[PDB]
Amino acid sequence: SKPQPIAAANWKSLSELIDLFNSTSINHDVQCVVASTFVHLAMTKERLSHPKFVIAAQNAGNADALASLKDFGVNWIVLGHSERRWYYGETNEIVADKVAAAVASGFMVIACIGETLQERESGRTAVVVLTQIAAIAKKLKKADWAKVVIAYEPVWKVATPQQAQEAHALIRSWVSSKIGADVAGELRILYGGSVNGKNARTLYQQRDVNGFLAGLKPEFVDIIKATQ
Repeated sequence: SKPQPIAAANWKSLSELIDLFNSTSINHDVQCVVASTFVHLAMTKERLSHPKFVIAAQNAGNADALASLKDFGVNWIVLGHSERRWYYGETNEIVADKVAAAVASGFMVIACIGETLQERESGRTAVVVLTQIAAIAKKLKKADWAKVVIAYEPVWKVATPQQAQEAHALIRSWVSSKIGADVAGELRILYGGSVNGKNARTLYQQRDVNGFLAGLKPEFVDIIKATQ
């Protein structure tokens, strides 16, 4: 019914955290991901050895830099996370372009979308979120969607499970309509706010939730276990 879940931790202590993740027996099917800054990438890669985990880069937008990461053995990347948009100035189209370059360079990509508090209050959740994803889809081919993962982050405190499902359902309906129902069915849509052990498990029960993009904290263990 659901595709393979993903549990991803986004860096923004570390040694002790890696030791914990390494000692953790994971008894179900789930791709774990640790996303890391450049300066911490080499340490994480040498210390993290759990075979159900992969290392991810963050925010690379240059082709040579993409090439070096691959050559170094990094195959995943996270792009378009909320602060890149609201602080750093990365427009829908800048994020779209980074996503397409990463795909052409042989990356699996977690691409982030989400609306602000004011967008949500004024009832513009759907137009904003779907405008973000349309910008990404414009630079991809259908076959590229095998390499893409979507994280929904409510930039506005956890979303109720119903609030989170509404937003996930809206995304999957647009993907099914615009890209194909085969693509929609296989796509991982991760929940990107909010998450602790307890609420994670409850959120995972929703029909259109396929995992989490969460913080690099000890509680990540519990969010991995929540993906069933």
